[PDB]
Amino acid sequence: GDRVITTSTRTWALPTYNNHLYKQISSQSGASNDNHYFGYSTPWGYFDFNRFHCHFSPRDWQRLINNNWGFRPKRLNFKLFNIQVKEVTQNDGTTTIANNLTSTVQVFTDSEYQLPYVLGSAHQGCLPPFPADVFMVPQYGYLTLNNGSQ
Amino acid sequence: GFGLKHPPPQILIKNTPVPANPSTTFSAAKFASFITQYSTGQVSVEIEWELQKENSKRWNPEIQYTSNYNKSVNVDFTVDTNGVYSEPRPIGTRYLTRNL
Amino acid sequence: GDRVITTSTRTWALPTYNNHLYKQISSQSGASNDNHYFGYSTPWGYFDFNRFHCHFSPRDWQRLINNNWGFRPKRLNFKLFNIQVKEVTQNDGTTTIANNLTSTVQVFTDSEYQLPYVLGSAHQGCLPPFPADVFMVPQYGYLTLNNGSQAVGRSSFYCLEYFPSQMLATGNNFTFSYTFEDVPFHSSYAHSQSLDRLMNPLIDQYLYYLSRTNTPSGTTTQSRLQFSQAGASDIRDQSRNWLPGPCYRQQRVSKTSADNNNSEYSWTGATKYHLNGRDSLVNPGPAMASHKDDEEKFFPQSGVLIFGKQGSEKTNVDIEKVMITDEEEIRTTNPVATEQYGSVSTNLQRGNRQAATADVNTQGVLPGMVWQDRDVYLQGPIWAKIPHTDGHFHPSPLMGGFGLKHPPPQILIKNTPVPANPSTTFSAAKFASFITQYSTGQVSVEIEWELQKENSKRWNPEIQYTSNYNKSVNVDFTVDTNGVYSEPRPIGTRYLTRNL
Amino acid sequence: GDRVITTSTRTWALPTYNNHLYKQISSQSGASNDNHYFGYSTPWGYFDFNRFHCHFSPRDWQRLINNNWGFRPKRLNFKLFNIQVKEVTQNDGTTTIANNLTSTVQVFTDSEYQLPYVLGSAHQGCLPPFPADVFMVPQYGYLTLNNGSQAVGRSSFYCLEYFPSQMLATGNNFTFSYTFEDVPFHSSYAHSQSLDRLMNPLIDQYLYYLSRTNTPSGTTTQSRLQFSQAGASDIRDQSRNWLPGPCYRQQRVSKTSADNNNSEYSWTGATKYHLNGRDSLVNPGPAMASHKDDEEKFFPQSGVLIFGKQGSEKTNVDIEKVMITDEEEIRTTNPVATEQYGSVSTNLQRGNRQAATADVNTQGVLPGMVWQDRDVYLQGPIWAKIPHTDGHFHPSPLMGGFGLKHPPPQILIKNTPVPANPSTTFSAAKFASFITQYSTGQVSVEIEWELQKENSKRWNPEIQYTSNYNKSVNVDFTVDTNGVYSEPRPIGTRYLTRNL
Repeated sequence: GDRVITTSTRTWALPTYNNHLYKQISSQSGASNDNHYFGYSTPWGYFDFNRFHCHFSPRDWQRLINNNWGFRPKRLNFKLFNIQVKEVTQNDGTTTIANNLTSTVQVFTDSEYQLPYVLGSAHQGCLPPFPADVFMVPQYGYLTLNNGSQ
Repeated sequence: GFGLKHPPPQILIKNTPVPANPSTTFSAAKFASFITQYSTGQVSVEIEWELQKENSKRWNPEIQYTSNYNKSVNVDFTVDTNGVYSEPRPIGTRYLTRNL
Repeated sequence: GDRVITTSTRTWALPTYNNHLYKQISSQSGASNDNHYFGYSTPWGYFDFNRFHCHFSPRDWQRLINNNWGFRPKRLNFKLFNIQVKEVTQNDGTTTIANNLTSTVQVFTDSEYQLPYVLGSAHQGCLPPFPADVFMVPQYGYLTLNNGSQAVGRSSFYCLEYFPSQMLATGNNFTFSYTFEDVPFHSSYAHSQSLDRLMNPLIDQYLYYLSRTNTPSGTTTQSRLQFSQAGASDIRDQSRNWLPGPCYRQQRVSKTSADNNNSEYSWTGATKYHLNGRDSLVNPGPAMASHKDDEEKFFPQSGVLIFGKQGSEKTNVDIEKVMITDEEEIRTTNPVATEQYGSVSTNLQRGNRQAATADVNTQGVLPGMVWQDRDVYLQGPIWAKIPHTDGHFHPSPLMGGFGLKHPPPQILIKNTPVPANPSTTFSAAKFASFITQYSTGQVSVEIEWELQKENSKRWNPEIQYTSNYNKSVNVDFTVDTNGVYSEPRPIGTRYLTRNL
Repeated sequence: GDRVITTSTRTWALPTYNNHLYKQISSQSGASNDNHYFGYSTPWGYFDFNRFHCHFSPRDWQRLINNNWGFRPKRLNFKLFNIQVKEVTQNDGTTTIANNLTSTVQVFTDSEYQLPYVLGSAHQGCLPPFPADVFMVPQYGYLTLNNGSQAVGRSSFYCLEYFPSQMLATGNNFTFSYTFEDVPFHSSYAHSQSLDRLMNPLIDQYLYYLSRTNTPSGTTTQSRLQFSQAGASDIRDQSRNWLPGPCYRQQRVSKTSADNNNSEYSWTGATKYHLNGRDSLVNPGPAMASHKDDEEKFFPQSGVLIFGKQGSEKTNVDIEKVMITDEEEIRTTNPVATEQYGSVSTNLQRGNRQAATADVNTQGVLPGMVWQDRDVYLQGPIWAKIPHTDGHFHPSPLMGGFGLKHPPPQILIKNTPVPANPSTTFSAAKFASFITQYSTGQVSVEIEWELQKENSKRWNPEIQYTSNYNKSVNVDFTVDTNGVYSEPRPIGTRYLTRNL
């Protein structure tokens, strides 16, 4: 009554990123002095749910706008299900997807924010608006100080 | 949105690299080959919102947000006939009126 | 949270009615045999709060429409304050109002309904829309059986003074809490899907309607009878479980003056039920759908209760000064008022004679038949008294609102007559003179509504009721610069959507 | 003893529907204004068990018809077994089915009926009659309001994925026990005596119908009005308490191709209700009696739900390949569909003008009126959802079965989409590729029926339902030598006799 709880459940696919190896990435050095970035690309993917339309169906959003003067997000609960690791063996043109029970995926949560946060910048890759869709996890990377490309 | 000193920690996920057919003899260099693979499925996230209830004693009927009566080929926010969900317009968060 | 309580407080003025004496009142005997009334006029006034806009501010009404699917009025609490009796002494042109503490006004409440109820007929004199106004109590009267102007034999007149009543002086007040016994939740939801389409396209039924009665052979049509199976290709022939609601057909009339015929059909063409030898127009109708989809101009001659924009004389008024309601939300489960309910086979096939079919203009109830009741507008009455009879069907009244076997008793109020300067010598005749006086002030009524909360899991943003962005000289529902409150348009009670 | 429990277990296969993505689906805009649908197609499948022949083996059905007068479905228990998800990898022409333990299918149950119900419309895809068969789950879709092909404003689409649903992997199973809230016992009995004869011959009534209006005098007919007393001599004029059930008249059509007219009246001549500006055939009808006694050839164009013999194409099929039901058991309390309900006096007598009478083609309900509902055939649906509306009359649906305010929630099942080989670099667009897969096996549903035991003290041996002595190439209800189960004829639910 006083509080609304919005549960959303989406299917995701995490590809292998950067061939399992870090890379620094830089400007092409044709860019103007105003745009240069030295930061690194990372094999890790992350989940960005910070959109509204992720959580609220347009109805529940409508229902949320005009019936009350304000809202704040008290509590967050988050979990993954049914992780399954497909291993593709590509010979000739045959994709030949195959599943294996042994291989594992490893998930890390920040707790204390050691890493650069890299959200709220409104990057794509958020959980898609409409729940029937399945989304590709987004790449993770970050930038640091730079003088030109260096 | 909401400025947060402590924001929800972004979780980072990576599928564990599985090497592919190591050479019989030993080699010190790291593996340049791997089993190409990906993992998938089922993120579930829910957030518990507070709501400050509206009590507005104005006599005048207040503005709301509503879809139009007019018929159309595709309803706003309705998935198109090809299966592509669509959002026609952004929805501002404030349609209510409160005396300053 | 689950229930909303609306308190309204209005100031009233009760004049002296009929010089403190009953009168019968009749037709002028120039009227047609169809309109005659024998009933009585009564010194008593009564309070009619049965309007919606009495209780709900347009906001709270808006807030009530589109946040929930239904509401019913559980509990009623009612009381008067600050009764004060002014006694006017009129000499020359001077009005010379004067107040007196002694004189009393006497209030009577029905409890058991001995008297004719005389509400829910949507008479004027209800508590005004806008609380700043002060309203004149309305007169009380009632009608009985009549043959022409004369009263036949069964006409009873019930003389309200005889009933026990508690008198009220200045500094007295009285409450009575009345509880609505029950009623189904009014339906605040329009349906998302019409009866004719209840069924998914992708799975065709297992039944066979007749598709082709004939087949070509030698260029002459053979009589071979064929069947086919209902599916998404042809939905019209698909079998369905249910039938649309009843239909009592009315006459269409277009808001555009060019389309309507030029003649007076107003009485003749209109639909009417003919009772006790005197025909009566059916104004409210039988809860029919107002207009066929994609029209919004044609409306049934009767059947749409028509509220006037204020400042409109009662004698004759052009289309622009009255606001006409729309039933379009009902097009799903109920036939269009004007459109015929359907077609029915008159005769039987034979080698000699071709089949024929006659339209059914008016259809009663059949089993397995559903209908959605008329909406309750902000200006429409909230209840009506179910007349006490040995039998009735689906008591929800036509005008709108909640049928009640026991409705809130209309309280009747009369200021006590005070005789003026009796002659010194005795006289047997009753007094022909009185102190001219009236009493006034402070009715407070509040009703406790149930609300059936809306949970609609549709993904699509639902229709609401909202005022327009556009600037205007005067805001809708805003009091005009001369101090005259105004309501631009009626507010239907169902803007929400609920799957049938 | 008092109650029978029917357990059925069938194997199912759920294909991937609509490539895991919603689509709206519309008419092709060549269709007539009467048939248009805007509704949506959905990736979810659902289970429709509402048929009778799903639950009852023809024997247990036979055993159920003629040993007792009525039955209602108290309790429902429903569960799935042995869900296994096959993932097909198609290269060259090789199908190369392969199984995986990880992938899951997700099942949703309504509980509260948020979604459009979309059952009881007698769609195909029900659990097949004969348990050895394995059936393809049926697609799920629904329709909403439409103006032509376009969606108007109130059309809602409800996106089933959003609802909380429990996912199922291989080695999981789920039950939900659902209890039918209530319903009157279905009437399994035909009546032993028709309404028109309720009365013993030997004792003539004390009332007087008019016998002769005229009398001979001078060879000219005198106007002297006479009376006579109803008795066994003339039963037609005898007064009776009750009236036959409602009548909505339909068109007769004869199974003999020579009698029927040669022309296409199929759409035009047939009876139809005309709603929201688009007319709709009334296929099922208003539970009318099928054919006048001693006919058994004429049958109403609509009004008799017609099951097809299997192996019949849906596009067009000749009379022989469909089995047509008979309502003849209802001739007692309900008028013949084709026969007009009666006659009604149009005008009034006068010395100048003779009396006249016009037939009433369609009669609504009147007080003191009884009607017997349509029987439930072995192939007919057991329930239908009473549409939620402010009012309805005698909810027993036309198609057949039990009207339920709360019907068993249709469960919706969809196999979880598994994306296929995501591109290495990131892309914001949703996946256009998937692993093609389907899940399968083992639905088990059982429903607990009440039975109203038959005690009929009649001395005469009562009619039962029985197979014929005569030898045949294939026994009725026996699987054919090619492995194709077959049902020869529909089985009416009432062969028992009970005095009215």
